[PDB]
Amino acid sequence: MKFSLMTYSMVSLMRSGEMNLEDVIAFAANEGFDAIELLMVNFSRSSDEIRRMLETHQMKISCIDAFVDLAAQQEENFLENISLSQRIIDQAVELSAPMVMLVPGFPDLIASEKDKQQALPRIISALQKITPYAQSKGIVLTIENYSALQMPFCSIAEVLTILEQVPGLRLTLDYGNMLVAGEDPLEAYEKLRKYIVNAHLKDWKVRCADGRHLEPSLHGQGVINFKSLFAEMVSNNYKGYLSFEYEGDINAKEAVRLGMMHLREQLNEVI
Amino acid sequence: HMKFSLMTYSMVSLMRSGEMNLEDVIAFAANEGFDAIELLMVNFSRSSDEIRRMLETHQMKISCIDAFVDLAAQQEENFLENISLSQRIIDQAVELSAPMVMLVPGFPDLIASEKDKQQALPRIISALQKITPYAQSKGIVLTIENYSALQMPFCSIAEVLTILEQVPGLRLTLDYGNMLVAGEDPLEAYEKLRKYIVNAHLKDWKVTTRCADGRHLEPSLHGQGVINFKSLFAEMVSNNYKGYLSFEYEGDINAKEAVRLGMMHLREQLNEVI
Ligand SMILES: [Mn+2]
Ligand SMILES: [Mn+2]
Repeated sequence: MKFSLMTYSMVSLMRSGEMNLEDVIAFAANEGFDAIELLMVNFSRSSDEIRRMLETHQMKISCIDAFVDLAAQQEENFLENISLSQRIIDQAVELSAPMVMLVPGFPDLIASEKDKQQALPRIISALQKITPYAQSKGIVLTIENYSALQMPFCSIAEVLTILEQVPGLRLTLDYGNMLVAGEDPLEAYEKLRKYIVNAHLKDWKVRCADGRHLEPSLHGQGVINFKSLFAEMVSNNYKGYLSFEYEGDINAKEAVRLGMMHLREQLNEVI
Repeated sequence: HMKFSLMTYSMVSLMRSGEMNLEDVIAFAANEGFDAIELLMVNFSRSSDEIRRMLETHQMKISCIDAFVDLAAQQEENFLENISLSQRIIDQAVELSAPMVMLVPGFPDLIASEKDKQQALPRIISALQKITPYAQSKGIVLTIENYSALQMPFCSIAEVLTILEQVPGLRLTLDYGNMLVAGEDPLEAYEKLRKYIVNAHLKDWKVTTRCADGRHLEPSLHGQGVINFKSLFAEMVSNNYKGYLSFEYEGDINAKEAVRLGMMHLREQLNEVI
C-alpha cells in the first residue's frame, strides 16, 4: 500500500513556472512518497536527465501517464497514435517504470452518440495492438476509467468490456471518477478487482450521471470513502500503488500536505 | 452584412444523448432563422454527399468548419500527420462549400508546464505556416480561435496577435467570451484585432473555467451574463463587418431552449443597433 504522487496534481504550479519536474520529484520525496506517477506529454527531456533527478532524490516512477487518441477515425492519425503509445512504453523501460496508463481518447473529439459508438471498437483495436508490445518489453499497460461520459470508458460496464477484449490489459482505477459516472466507487473496485493494478485517489464535494455537479475537494473533506476502499484492498492484498490526485484550486503543495494527512490516517486505521 | 450561424458544438449535449443527429441540427438551425451552421468536424465518417444533401433539403449553408488539431505535437511524425489532417480538413471545406476553417491548434491537457507552453508556440506557428498556403491554394480562409485555457499560447490579445503577425494570410475567429477568461476586455480585443477578424463566436458568462482576474465564471444564456453584445455589434456595424456571428452555448440548459432564449436577446440587441 505505497503512495505515489501524480505529477499532474502539481500542474498548476508547473504551469505557473513555480515548480519544474525536479521540484515535483524533490517535493514528493520530502513528503514521504515512495514514487511519482509521471505525466508524459512530450519527449523534450532526455531519459538521462530524468534518471538523474530520480537518483538525486531517491525516487522511482510507479507509472507513466499519457493522453493518446486511440479513437482516431483517420487511419494515418490512428497509426501514429499507436506508434506514440509504443514510444511511451519505450520511455517506461528507459526510466524503469513498471507501468503505463493511457487515457485513450479526448472528450472534445466525441461529439455525438454515433461518435462514441464508433470510438469503442477503434480503441479496443488499438489496445489489442499496443498491449502485446508492452508485454514484450515487460511493462504492464493500463487504461484509466474517465470522467467525461461521452468517452466509452467511464462506467464499470464500459471498462469491463474493453478489459475483457484486450489480452493482458489492466486497469488504473480512478476511484473518484466512478462517482461522476454514477457508480459506487467501492462496487467498482469489487467488480474490477482482478484487473486493478494502480489506483488514483481524489475526492469530490457536493457533471454527474445522477445529475448533481461536483467540485474537487481536499481528500477527506468530500464524499469519497477512502477507509472502506483501503479496508477492502488490504483484505484482498492489493500490491499496487495508491496515487495522489488533486484537480482543485488550493495551492498544490498545500493540497498534497493536507490530503495526505487524511489518507495516511485512514490507512493507518486499517493496518 | 451581419449574419448569424449556429455552432453544432452548441448542440453537443443533445447529439451526445442521441436526441439530435446532424440533420436535426441543420433543420433546427433553419427553423430558428440562422443563415448557416458552423460545423464541428471530429472525424470524416459522414459522407460529404449526405451533408450536402441535408444542406440542400433545409436550404442551409456551412459558414466555417471547426476542428481540434495538435499542432504543438513535439514528436515529428505526429506533428506532420497533424499538418496533413489539417489539410484534409481544408479539403472537406472545399467538398462541403464551407468558405472557412477554424483550428484550435492544441489541447489543454497536453501542456503541463510553462516550458511546454513556450515550446508549443513556435511549433504551432511553424505548422500554421505550412497549412495556410494550402488553404490559400484551395480558396479557404484559415483561422485560429482565441482560447480559454491559459496554458495555451493563443488566449490573450498579445498571444493571438503574435501568431497572426507571423503567419501570412492567417485570420482570426474571435471568441468574444473567451477573452473575458483571459483577463481581456472583449471589445478592446475586437478593436485591436479588427483587421484579422473574419468570424466570431458569441457566448456569455455569469459570475459564480478559472479566470485570470479571479472571478469564477459559468456559462450563461446570452444576455443573462456580463458580456456586452450591443457594444460589440455597434462597433462591427460601424466597421461594416461582413462575416458571421456564431452562437455558442456551453451550459446545462436544454440546448434547443438555450438557442431560442439566447437568440431572442442577440437579435434584439443587433436590432437596437441597426
Ligand atoms: Mn485519474
Ligand atoms: Mn468558441
